[PDB]
Amino acid sequence: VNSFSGYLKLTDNVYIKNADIVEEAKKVKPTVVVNAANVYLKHGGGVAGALNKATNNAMQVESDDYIATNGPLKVGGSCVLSGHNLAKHCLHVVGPNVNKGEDIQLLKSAYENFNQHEVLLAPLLSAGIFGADPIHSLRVCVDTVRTNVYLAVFDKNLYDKLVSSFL
Ligand SMILES: O=C(Nc1ccc(C(=O)N[C@@H]2c3cccc(O)c3C[C@@H]2C(=O)O)cc1)NC1CC1
Repeated sequence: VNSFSGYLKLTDNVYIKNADIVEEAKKVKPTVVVNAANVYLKHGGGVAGALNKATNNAMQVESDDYIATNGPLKVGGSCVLSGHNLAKHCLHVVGPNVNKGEDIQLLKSAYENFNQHEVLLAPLLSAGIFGADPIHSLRVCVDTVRTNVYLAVFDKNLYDKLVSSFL
């Protein structure tokens, strides 16, 4: 049993809710919150901008030190950093950004990072300002992630359509 409340069971291991990932993280304090990161860990907008703002920019400060030491991530890759006031850890995962012309096939590799964690609070990878189809992202999630994932969806109208179109 875990403390994720009001989620909708989609499969054995994937659950979904119309909710602000910032609020879910603050309420649940999950072991892992997933950030929709880019390879430079520049948390300017979308989920990343919102999570970083909620940490009062501490996420960005930590991220800048990480990049200065290690260099950029790979598209499809990830790193584990602090969850600050949101979670124990933040798993920064880089889905392909279609608005930058990146290969959508890398979306499955991006979701494979979730399998290294037994339970996660997460956004749909490559959705929103990343420019991929959220219905496609949900399908790849369900077909790739085997650990227990709680997906928070900011947009109410998108949530309604993700539920009604899910196979
Ligand atoms: O600012 C915040 N939260 C905050 C939460 C999510 C987002 C965000 O970018 N959502 C995206 C969106 C929007 C529309 C369609 C989409 O496919 C997507 C994908 C993605 C998502 O839903 O995962 C931005 C901000 N909270 C402060 C306290 C009030």
